[PDB]
Amino acid sequence: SEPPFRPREKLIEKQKHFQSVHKHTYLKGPYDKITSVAIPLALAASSLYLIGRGIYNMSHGIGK
Amino acid sequence: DAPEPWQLGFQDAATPIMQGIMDLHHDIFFFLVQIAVFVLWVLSRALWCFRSKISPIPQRIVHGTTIEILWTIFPSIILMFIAIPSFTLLYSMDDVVVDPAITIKAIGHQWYWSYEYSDYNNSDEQSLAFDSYMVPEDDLELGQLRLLEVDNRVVVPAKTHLRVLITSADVLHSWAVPSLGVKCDAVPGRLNQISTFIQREGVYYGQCSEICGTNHAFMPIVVEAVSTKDYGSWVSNQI
Amino acid sequence: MIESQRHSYHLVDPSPWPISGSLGALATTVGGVMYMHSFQGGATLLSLGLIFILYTMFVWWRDVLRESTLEGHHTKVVQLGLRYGFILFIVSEVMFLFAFFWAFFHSSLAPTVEIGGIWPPLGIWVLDPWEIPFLNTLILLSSGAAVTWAHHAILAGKEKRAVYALVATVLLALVFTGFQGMEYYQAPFTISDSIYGSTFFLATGFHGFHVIIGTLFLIICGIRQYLGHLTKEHHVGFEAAAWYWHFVDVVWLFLFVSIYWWGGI
Amino acid sequence: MTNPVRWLFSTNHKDIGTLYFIFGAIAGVMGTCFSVLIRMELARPGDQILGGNHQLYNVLITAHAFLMIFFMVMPAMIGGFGNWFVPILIGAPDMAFPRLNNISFWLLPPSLLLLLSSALVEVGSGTGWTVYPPLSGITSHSGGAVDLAIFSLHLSGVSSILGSINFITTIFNMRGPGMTMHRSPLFVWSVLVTAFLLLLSLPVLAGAITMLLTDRNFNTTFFDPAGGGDPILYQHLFWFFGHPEVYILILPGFGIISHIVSTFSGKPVFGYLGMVYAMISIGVLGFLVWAHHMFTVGLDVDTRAYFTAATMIIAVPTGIKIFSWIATMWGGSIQYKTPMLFAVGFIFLFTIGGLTGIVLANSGLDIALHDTYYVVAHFHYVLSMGAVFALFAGFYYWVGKIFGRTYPETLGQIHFWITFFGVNLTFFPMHFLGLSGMPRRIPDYPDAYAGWNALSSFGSYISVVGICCFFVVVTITSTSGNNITRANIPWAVEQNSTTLEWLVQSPPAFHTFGELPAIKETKS
Amino acid sequence: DAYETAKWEKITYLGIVSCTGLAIYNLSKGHPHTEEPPAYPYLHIRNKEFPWGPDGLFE
Amino acid sequence: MSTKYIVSAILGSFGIAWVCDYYVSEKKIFGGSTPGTITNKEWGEETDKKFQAWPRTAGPPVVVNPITRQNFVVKS
Amino acid sequence: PIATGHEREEIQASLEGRDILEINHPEGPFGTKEAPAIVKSYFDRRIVGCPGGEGEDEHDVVWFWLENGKPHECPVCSQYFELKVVGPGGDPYG
Amino acid sequence: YYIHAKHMYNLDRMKHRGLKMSLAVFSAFSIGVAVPVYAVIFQQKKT
Ligand code: HEA
Ligand code: HEA
Ligand SMILES: [Cu+2]
Ligand SMILES: [Mg+2]
Ligand SMILES: [Zn+2]
Repeated sequence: SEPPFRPREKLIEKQKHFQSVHKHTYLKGPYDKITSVAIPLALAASSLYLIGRGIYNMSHGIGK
Repeated sequence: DAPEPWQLGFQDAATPIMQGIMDLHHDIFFFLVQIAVFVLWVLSRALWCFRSKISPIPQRIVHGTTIEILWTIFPSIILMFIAIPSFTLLYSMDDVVVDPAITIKAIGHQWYWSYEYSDYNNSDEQSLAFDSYMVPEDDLELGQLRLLEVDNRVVVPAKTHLRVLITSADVLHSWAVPSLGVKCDAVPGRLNQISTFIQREGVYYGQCSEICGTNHAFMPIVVEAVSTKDYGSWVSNQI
Repeated sequence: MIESQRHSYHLVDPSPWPISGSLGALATTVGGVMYMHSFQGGATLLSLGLIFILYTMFVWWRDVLRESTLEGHHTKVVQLGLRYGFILFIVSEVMFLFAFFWAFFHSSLAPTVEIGGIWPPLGIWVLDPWEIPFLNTLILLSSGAAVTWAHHAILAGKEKRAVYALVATVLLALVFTGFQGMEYYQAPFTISDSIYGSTFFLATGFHGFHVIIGTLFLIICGIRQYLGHLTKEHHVGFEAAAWYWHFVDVVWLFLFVSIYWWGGI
Repeated sequence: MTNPVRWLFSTNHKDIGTLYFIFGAIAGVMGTCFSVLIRMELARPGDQILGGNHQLYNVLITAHAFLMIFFMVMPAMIGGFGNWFVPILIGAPDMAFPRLNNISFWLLPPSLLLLLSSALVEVGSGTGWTVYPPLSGITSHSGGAVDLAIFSLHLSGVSSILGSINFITTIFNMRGPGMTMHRSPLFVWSVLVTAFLLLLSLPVLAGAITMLLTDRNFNTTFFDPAGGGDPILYQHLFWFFGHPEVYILILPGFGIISHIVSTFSGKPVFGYLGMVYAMISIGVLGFLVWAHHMFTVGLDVDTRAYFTAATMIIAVPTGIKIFSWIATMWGGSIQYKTPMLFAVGFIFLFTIGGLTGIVLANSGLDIALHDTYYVVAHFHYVLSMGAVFALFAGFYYWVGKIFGRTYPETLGQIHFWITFFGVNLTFFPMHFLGLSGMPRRIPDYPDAYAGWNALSSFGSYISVVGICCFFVVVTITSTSGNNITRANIPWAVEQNSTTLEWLVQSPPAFHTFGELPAIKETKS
Repeated sequence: DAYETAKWEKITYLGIVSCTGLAIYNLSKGHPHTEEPPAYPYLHIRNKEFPWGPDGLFE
Repeated sequence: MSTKYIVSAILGSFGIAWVCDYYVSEKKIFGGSTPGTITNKEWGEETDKKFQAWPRTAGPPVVVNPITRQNFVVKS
Repeated sequence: PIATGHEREEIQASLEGRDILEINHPEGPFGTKEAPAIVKSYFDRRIVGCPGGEGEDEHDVVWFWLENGKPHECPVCSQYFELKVVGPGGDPYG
Repeated sequence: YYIHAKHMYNLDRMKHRGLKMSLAVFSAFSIGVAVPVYAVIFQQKKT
């Protein structure tokens, strides 16, 4: 019987931190602010623009 | 033999296969019109005699016995009765006891057919090969049909056996003449065998039944059944 | 709290990862077509969509881990439901690889006239089914034994040797994918060869892709077990990993037997 | 911003059901526009509105088939009615695995965009509904349209797999207390069985079309004749998907019809165990026959005999189901509202379609009738009549519930009669032409067949009138200034209901359950 | 309880030892290819040229 | 109650379908063509007289649809 | 081990020996002659389903929206259903 | 927000609801019968 390489109280501190905020699940933490409002957002914007341009070019038969 | 305006049911038969097909469909339709009329009658009498103004009390029965087994069993014997003839037709149509007398390859090219009665040549290169093109709109005489008339039709001796080897060269196709009751698929790799035996003279029309590329339905098939002497004269003249 | 909610099931909170993942899938598919046929935006669009799917999947699993480990929303019943769902997913994958095996068999029982009516086609130098493929089977067998060792590490209360067993299994899976890569490079026949080469390479490639994803699943479970996220009573991630790896090993066993033994005979 | 969160983000199985319904309506209208274009082209012999370009006609038939067989019935039976009325009816809180629910629904619209862009690229996909290999090969198309369509099928298939896993785990795990498996209603049961079929069969289609894709682009030889690999392999795989595919479009219809008959006959479903076992057996025997769609390709005699027998045996249980429904109307106190109208029409027209199917199931008869409009009549009655009429019946029966308002009755009956007359006029001459012998999927016909195709073309416009009436009904429902009552409808006013979903509220609040139901479960 | 862990530990160690031996066996093989087969019709087909056309992937 | 309304609406629907058909396939408000085989109005005539005796490539003219039309030659 | 929130409450109950929702299975003898056939509810009014049955007979299922002030008898098998709140009796949605 | 509402929709509240729903259904029909026609129009606009 051995705890796995962590004190396991860092996890308890993290549990306190997560249960001690008043937001949705995906916005908890300071990491998730940056992550889940900037990376997917800009990434989806670029994806949408490239998808539109690609459909346009394929339909019109231009830019082979 | 040819399609008719405002027609009900099958065309005319020129093959024992087509006689079998007509008989099997008529037996099936007899059984199934019995089924359909009985079901409609029971549904109608159930809806009408209990129409909220005669029986306003639900009468509350939910478990049924000795009637569920009855409508489980009786459709079974119905199916047995309507599967007795189908199996007999299959296992009396498969057998070819007699040797075929000729051999007519029907290679299904892309938007036009081809044929080779190759069994008349002393060499290796094949004689008596031609192409079966649809006649365009303006190339018709005053009588023929539209998009169903062919240049240089298939010629076949009547009252003698056949063996047509359907196959393709570009894409999927199907050799399909309904009056003879012949439909099979030409797959670019295989060589399907159809044994048929016409019973009377005259011309029979049919079309492609598979999606070829763009001129689908403009890829028709015409088979003439003519007397053996005339068939011999025609082949000797074509060689 | 449950006493006010009055039921132990799970009620999740909104997250845009469904829609984001769907947009990533559309990106991947249009990029795939635009790279399959030569076009200007093809490669970049395909790569962008693929990394979009990877990113949304990452944040999705991160969200599930966050909920279930720190918030503690998983109760016994949803714990069971996760096992149900993953068994169903494995059944779906079984049917997929069944379809591929049917393709192979329908192409190899009665070989057509156009490959000589014989199998394997003349001029395709079949791999000896005993030099590399046997070693791959032995490697996956040892990997399965190591996964079982990891499971009995977690169960027996010995939560330290679990990481040792998991890292041993990851090493064996990496050795397997390396030897599969060596086999692909040293192949005496390519994909564009006859139906034999074609079905061989398609089936083996999808099996290797499943090996990659199972290996990365095992890596995730190893990191979690090192960090302490798993306990003797409550662990589903590891059970999913073990079942998936056993699936991959069984598929490899069928693949080895049929293709490598029979096809070479 | 709160509304976009609540729609694009929320899990909320009810809201996903609403989104599924809206998508189903849009896809249905698109499919009907394609059908009307097809009918306009086929109205008279010669080039009618296409003015040539039979390739565009083949593209139209393909797009119509995909749109209505994948984006109209499935997003309405499974996503539409399934998502809503599985957890409400079974007595459970929000569905299991809500995020899978959301991802499946939001996967669907990109699949729609792929399908339309496939119909729009360089020339088009003129390969029919069932993409066959050699025509969809790179020698004969060389466009990319088939690639886009194949990816559309991939996205739709993945979404349906996710939904099926959702429903299976929910039924097996997320039931209420005391509710044994044999107390879940038949809608739940049909959704379970159809979800099993969708989970088992659909991956085979994904494998087959992946193989077709790598045959086209990455230059394999799976379906190239030179090198083995006959197209028969693809026929086998696609139809091993195809028949389980068609016993999925109708099973939720069966469930909804059972519920409607039960609630209109004042009595529950006669022979409950018979219904359950018959439906399970239909599900099982939907797999053991898959080549009854390719009798005329060159299989040996014994396979044809076996598939004949298998189709007859799959015919029996549907007979048990229909006779059970007829029995559970012998009680009394019927009341002819529009849901009952549509259920009755379903039973009648599905009977006609099924009998035609039996005629088609034999071998020799299929030799004579393969790929002729006899088959088109068969599956248009079966699929269109059955699925769409069950859909309309469910829609009325439960727009009593979703929005909280209620449709006007005279317009409901007018719509039923218009649609019934139109769509039953426009598909019986298909039987007659198929007997005459015209091949399927042709833009022009010989002059002989021009007699009926003028009459059938007269049937599409009536159905268009019916659909426009239906949308007038939907708008007048969503703006009806008179809420749910007892004079209007007697269903939701029940203080005692056979099905759990009628005694809750006008719409469910947000969690559908302040507290879960119970079961007395006597014999202490 | 722990006997099972010990037993699977032992057999996994046996497995990796045998596998490492077999890897040593398989390696150090030269692998000389035989001559290319005659160009049968069904070999090296190009229905549609690859995006990286001239030679297949992994070559 | 409403049978008046239902029947009236059904007849109106038939009227509207007829009007749309007449505009879209008899006068073609959307461009199109008509075959030369139907506008000649004498083509069916010869088609029937040819079912009496259909021309052939090798052999004398021969009949078609002998059963369903009851048309055929006698002792000779 | 490690747990907090819903799983913690579940495991605390399963360690203390109490069942969390044991009020959700009435499991009572059929009928009401001098003893009502009783249920339990955490709210004012609650859904209850009767399958009926001494042990041999049964009717399929009937859902009735049982309320506090008025006992309700099963429509088909005719047994009473008297409710007894074990929580704060309030309208289920407040 | 209306998670704690007596009705999930509460459709009555919005501003007269009539023009909004009428436009909604009409635009649904327009998107249903515009794209299928537009695909054919574009294909004839092509070669
Ligand atoms: C979902 C299945 C479905 C439906 C509903 C329909 C509907 C119709 N179909 Fe379709 N059809 C197919 C599936 C379907 N079809 C398939 C699979 C093929 C094969 C293609 C091929 O062989 O390659 C085909 C082919 C096909 C052809 C042959 C094409 C060819 O031979 O070239 C024709 C010919 O006219 C045709 C006509 C019609 C007509 C007139 C309707 C009319 O019934 C129009 C429908 C009318 C309705 C009443 C339904 C609309 C309902 C709504 C929009 C309301 C929705 C409500 C909500 C969701 C709330 N169909
Ligand atoms: C929509 C779902 C659906 C349903 C329910 C059915 C029902 C049946 N179908 Fe159908 N079928 C399709 C979907 C469906 N089909 C499609 C999409 C096609 C076209 C595919 C293509 O484009 O190629 C097709 C075409 C098709 C074909 C021909 C394919 C080809 O050659 O072109 C065949 C033949 O084997 C067939 C068989 C059957 C059989 C035996 C039934 C039976 O299950 C019917 C059972 C119903 C009953 C028979 C009615 C109720 C029974 C009674 C009231 C009891 C009394 C009856 C007896 C005495 C048993 N179907
Ligand atoms: Cu089928
Ligand atoms: Mg066919
Ligand atoms: Zn009771």
